Amino acid sequence: SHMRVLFTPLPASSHFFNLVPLAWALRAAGHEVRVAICPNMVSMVTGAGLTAVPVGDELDLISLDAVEQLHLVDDRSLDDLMGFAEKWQPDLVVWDAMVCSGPVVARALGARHVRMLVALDVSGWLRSGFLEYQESKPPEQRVDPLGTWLGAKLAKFGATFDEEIVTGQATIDPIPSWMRLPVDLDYISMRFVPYNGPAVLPEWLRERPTKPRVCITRGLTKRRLSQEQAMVERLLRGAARLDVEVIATLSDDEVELPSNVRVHEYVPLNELLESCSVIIHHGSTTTQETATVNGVPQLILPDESRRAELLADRGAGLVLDPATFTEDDVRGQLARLLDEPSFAANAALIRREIEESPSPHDIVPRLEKLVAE
Amino acid sequence: SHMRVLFTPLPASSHFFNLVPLAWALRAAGHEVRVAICPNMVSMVTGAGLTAVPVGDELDLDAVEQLHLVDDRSLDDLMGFAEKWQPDLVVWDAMVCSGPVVARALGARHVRMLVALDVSGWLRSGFLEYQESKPPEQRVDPLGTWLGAKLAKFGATFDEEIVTGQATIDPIPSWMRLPVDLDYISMRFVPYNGPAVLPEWLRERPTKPRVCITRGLTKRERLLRGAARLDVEVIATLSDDEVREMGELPSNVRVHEYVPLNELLESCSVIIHHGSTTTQETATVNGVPQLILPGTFWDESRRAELLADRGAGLVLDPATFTEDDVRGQLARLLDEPSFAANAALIRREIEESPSPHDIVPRLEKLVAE
Repeated sequence: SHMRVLFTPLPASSHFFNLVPLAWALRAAGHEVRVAICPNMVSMVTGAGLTAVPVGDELDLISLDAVEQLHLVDDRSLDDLMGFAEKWQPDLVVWDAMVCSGPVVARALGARHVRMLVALDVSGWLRSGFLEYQESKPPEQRVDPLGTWLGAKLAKFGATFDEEIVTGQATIDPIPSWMRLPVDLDYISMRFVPYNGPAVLPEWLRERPTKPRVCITRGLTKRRLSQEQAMVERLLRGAARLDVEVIATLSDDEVELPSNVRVHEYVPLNELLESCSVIIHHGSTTTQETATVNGVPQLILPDESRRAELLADRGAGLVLDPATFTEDDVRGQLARLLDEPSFAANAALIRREIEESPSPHDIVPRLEKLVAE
Repeated sequence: SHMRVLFTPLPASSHFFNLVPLAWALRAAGHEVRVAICPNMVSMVTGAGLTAVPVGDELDLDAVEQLHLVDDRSLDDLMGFAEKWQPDLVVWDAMVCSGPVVARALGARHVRMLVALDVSGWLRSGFLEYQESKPPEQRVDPLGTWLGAKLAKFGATFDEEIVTGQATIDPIPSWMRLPVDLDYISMRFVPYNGPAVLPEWLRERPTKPRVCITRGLTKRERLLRGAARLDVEVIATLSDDEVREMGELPSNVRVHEYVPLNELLESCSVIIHHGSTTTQETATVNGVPQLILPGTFWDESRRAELLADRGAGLVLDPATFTEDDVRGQLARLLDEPSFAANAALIRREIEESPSPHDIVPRLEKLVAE
């Protein structure tokens, strides 16, 4: 190997999946890559071909000082992580923007660390306001609740607070440039490469569809909880009203369905989207990014609002209000998305833009440079 | 450059695991990657984070047609998927003929991948030279005829490249390579050994040399006991692989059903195994001296023998091996700084070979040619 690399994701499909191609990029380059995950998510990490380091107590993040657990910075988990990081001595920590696990350990060890976004850098942008506010107050007044909080976690291991602990020494950004919230940081642009969990191509997904194909879905994390409810029934019936094949992802639950609807518990999303003409979703980053990367016009029922808006602004999608929309709304917008050639044309442009930003493969030498400096 | 790439592995964990890092390298570079596999093994593919394409009938290892995925069932299935998907590139495990036949029929580029020493290619060049030296009416090609027939069903003709690829990716260290004249692409072996979870026992630093003993790889007689009992004669901790009753294991043998091999090997002083590629390579890149009881069913002895020639391992002839042999040879691997020093040199040479990441533009260019 050359580097030892430790990822600290948030234990949630959507977050984890977003890091997988970068982690495989590093591994493909001969780096050793390990993923720290709570012990009950281990088989999600292992299901992506990555090596898991179980750390801390079981954590059902979906059901959830409880603030500490969600940021992975509770004694049990942090001490456990740090026990492993001390023996393994990684050179680089790539940490998911919503945990403080990774940067705390990194700074404690003197490792380099990089933040990865899954969504718009809301954190970064809030923190930007805060620092701007702070700068103009008198020195004696420059309080920093986050700073001093992280300072205490850091002291437990004999290290000090730094701004980097909040926003990383760099931030890898998989959302397209032109959506980026305006904040002054070292962003590394990275092409989104879809990973959606275990993917088997069933025979039927081998053929060109014979009728326009519409995918209706919501992010894997968003589906685990998850009256009322009737919104999906409305989307489904709304979309059925056109001469299209409708593929929908649902739990065991219902219902009697239009003859042109097909319901599955799971599909391989990226591979389905290659054959779809429209996707309808609730604005999870990964379903959105997977559609965008396949250049597939979107109907979004909402940072999801903002990402949905931004995408409509470039005419690649349309939005509907999750709390006021009617079957007929669904019908009409779907029709626009299918009939007006511009929508697909714009989506094709955004796709080409993305296809031209550096891949995970191209980010590896930048990370290597960062560790070697 | 945005390619569609199809992998067609032999459906066996040794062979497939050998392709995983290159497959991910391609996907990490933004290419679309799919792996055709027989239905009973889609799980091994998806468990490596890769997209599986179930093709053909259940297979468990015509007869030779099945072994090489070139029975109608497989071929037809693959071909019907490939016809529609139109891959730009097919990477194929050296023991299979599905990938190249299919690539040739669609006009896709294709590249063959070794998992062992290129015995096929060595044989084939022998055959081509003996053929070249015969008068023309005598230059018969059983293998060529037999493939030519399979290409026929799809309207394509035979080429030598159906036998040895347009290029061959070689992950075995190149100093071991059989002398044969082909366009080999050297590639750094990057270990993948199935689902890997760091267990608590691996958290503790070793208190004396760890010696790992694994049934040469997932493949899968009580010569295994000859092996365990004899390494216990040294002050070493064995980590050995299985559940099984054969009596009293000495106290220093620690039994574990599952180990994560790569991670295990980072704290081992010695590994004892049956010579399989995945195991020998994973140890080689971790720089662990090796004691090998090769069989068997291919190039294990030549590989084992080549490690021993560079002084990075010792071999034992099974059938005739004794418990005193194992203790003597093992004691040699632990006491002579030689073996670790040579294992370190060979490891460090492997680290200068282009990684799967480095090979990507090389394949992108091949497709673009």
